[PDB]
Amino acid sequence: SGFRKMAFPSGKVEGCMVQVTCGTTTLNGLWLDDVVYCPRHVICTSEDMLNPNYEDLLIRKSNHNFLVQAGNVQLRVIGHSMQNCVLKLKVDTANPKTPKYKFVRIQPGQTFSVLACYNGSPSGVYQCAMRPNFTIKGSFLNGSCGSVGFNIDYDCVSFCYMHHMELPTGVHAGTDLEGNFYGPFVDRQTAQAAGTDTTITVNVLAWLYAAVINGDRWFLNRFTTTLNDFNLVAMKYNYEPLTQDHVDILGPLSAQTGIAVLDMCASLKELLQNGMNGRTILGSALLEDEFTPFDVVRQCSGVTFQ
Amino acid sequence: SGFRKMAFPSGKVEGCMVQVTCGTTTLNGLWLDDVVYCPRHVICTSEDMLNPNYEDLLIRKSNHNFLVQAGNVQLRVIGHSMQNCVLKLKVDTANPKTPKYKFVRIQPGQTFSVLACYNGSPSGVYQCAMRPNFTIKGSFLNGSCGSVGFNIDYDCVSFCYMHHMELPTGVHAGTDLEGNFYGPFVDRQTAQAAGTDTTITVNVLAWLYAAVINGDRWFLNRFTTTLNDFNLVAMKYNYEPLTQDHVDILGPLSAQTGIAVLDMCASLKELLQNGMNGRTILGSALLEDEFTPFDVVRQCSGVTFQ
Ligand SMILES: *CC(=O)[C@H](C[C@@H]1CCNC1=O)NC(=O)[C@H](CC1CCCCC1)NC(=O)[C@@H](NC(=O)OCc1ccccc1)[C@@H](C)OC(C)(C)C
Ligand SMILES: *CC(=O)[C@H](C[C@@H]1CCNC1=O)NC(=O)[C@H](CC1CCCCC1)NC(=O)[C@@H](NC(=O)OCc1ccccc1)[C@@H](C)OC(C)(C)C
Repeated sequence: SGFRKMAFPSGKVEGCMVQVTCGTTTLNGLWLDDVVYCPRHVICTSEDMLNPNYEDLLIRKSNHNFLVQAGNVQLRVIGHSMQNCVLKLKVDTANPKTPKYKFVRIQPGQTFSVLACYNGSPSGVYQCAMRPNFTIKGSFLNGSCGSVGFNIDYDCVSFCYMHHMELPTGVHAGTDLEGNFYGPFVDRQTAQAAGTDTTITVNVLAWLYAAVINGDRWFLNRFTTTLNDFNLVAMKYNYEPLTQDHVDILGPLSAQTGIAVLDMCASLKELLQNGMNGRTILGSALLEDEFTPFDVVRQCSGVTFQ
Repeated sequence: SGFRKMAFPSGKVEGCMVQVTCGTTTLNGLWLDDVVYCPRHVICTSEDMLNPNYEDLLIRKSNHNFLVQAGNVQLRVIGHSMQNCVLKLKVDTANPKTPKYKFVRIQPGQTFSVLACYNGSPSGVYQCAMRPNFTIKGSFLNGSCGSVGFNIDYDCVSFCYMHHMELPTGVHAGTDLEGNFYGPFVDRQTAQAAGTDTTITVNVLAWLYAAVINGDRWFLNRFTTTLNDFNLVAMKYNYEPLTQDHVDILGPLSAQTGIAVLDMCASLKELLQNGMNGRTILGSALLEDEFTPFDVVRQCSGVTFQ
């Protein structure tokens, strides 16, 4: 029993974090085999951030311009290349702590753990979702760029996020591990803004199932609804449209609790129309949307990693 | 910017988790140097749980009755002893991954990270507080006992919790790493209940300071209050009394934001008396009480560990 915003164990990723210094700029890097991945704006100076041409900035650098430190050990850079907005520093030593891993670009709505890091040293771990507007609501200070987001499946670390910048509303923007930003953002310090966000409907529904699995039924009702009539109310409350795909994904949770997906939708509709009336669900007074259907099954059933 | 319920990086503790099997009972253990710590009820059978005498149960066991597995490696038990409600299995191999560590018994109100584990394999990490009634609101399934709670200071892991049982309200009870339960609970399956809980006042105040550090001021007011007049309203809303000690602890946060502690108390009083009126604080529609003053400073300033 109980339900918490749970992150994956972070040890496999802690063994990969390093410090990268070039010029006056220091940030975090990810050391896998003999390559260190980090944000390309590490080559920018205090006047290079307004509108840089990174190809032209990179051709002017030598390998010895990059200081890479793993613990109290200098790593030696023997090559470099730019891929999109990430820089790849080839070093002469393979990381002995390299886990099994993949690079994956996730869809909005999916969740991951963030290992926040400063100067190559892990600071803390928390769970995030990619919002529909391709920002993440993180917790990041100066010097956190290069920290990564990840999922773990059995023994394999699927890296999905590298942190780059903060936007004026206090939300955060970054790339996949191949240097492609999530969303329309670019790595220069010109005016950019998040864009309007929406609530991740399928996730709110998964979390209502988590509540039922854990003992709450107070929000259920005897009604049902059709997908279209649901989506009509969802649109009004700035919720994402629920697709037939989302319905099928909620299949296992529906079958374990015996509440049909559209019946749970009728419950959400009533919660949206009437509020929660001073009641809470799983310790929350808001409809929570940063648990996927997979997250709920994982935590309400006990899946481990090795 | 941003504020998240952040756990400590869990790698140092993942390297210590093991599986302990005796009879038909399997749970998690903590391997530090050449000792494995685990809950003593691992020696209980399906009819030993009603009212066991553990001393009498333990004298009847031999070393070879205990199967300890670290990864795919059998560890050999060469001795055993009971300390309060924890069993200490001396094994012939020191754990090479033993971090620097301490065993500490924490006060109600303090927070820690929990590495939830099944069969010696980490499942996830989340942040918890010791509630005033000496339970924790965890996320735990069958087979999670022996999972530990911890804090990290620089390089040192301060272990403070080992999980033992769930209580009928869905909250959780366990011991410090020397086998002493938090609260009045005992490790047998007779009727026990949590006892009424209260809100951790000093922590709610620390979290209001986190909100101000991060940009919100909407809940502030021009009023002040005295400690006694505050505590008079706090008592009505089932809040813990705020002591002069709590006031001093909130000193750094008060000085960094320029809001006197008693002025922030006057703000909390108004929030308690009037509710939040459909507004949120740091993404929450409830007054959050599982961040200590230390937690806020750590996350709003960037303290790392190595
Ligand atoms: C890499 C890092 O460690 C930091 C981490 C951020 C600082 C505070 N929280 C963070 O997540 N990243 C930066 O400071 C980053 C620097 C690079 C250098 C140039 C190429 C990309 C950014 N800058 C920002 O995050 C910056 N955001 C920003 O400029 O957004 C575009 C913009 C510009 C003007 C108006 C609107 C939008 C931050 C520091 O600036 C604000 C004011 C948005 C917080
Ligand atoms: C060690 C474990 O892996 C599990 C973990 C719990 C199971 C579900 N969530 C958990 O945190 N621990 C137990 O199952 C534990 C077994 C030991 C064996 C005897 C010595 C101490 C307990 N049992 C419980 O947690 C049990 N709680 C319980 O008996 O509380 C006392 C009580 C008895 C009767 C009435 C009221 C209170 C759970 C499994 O039983 C309830 C119904 C309270 C969930």
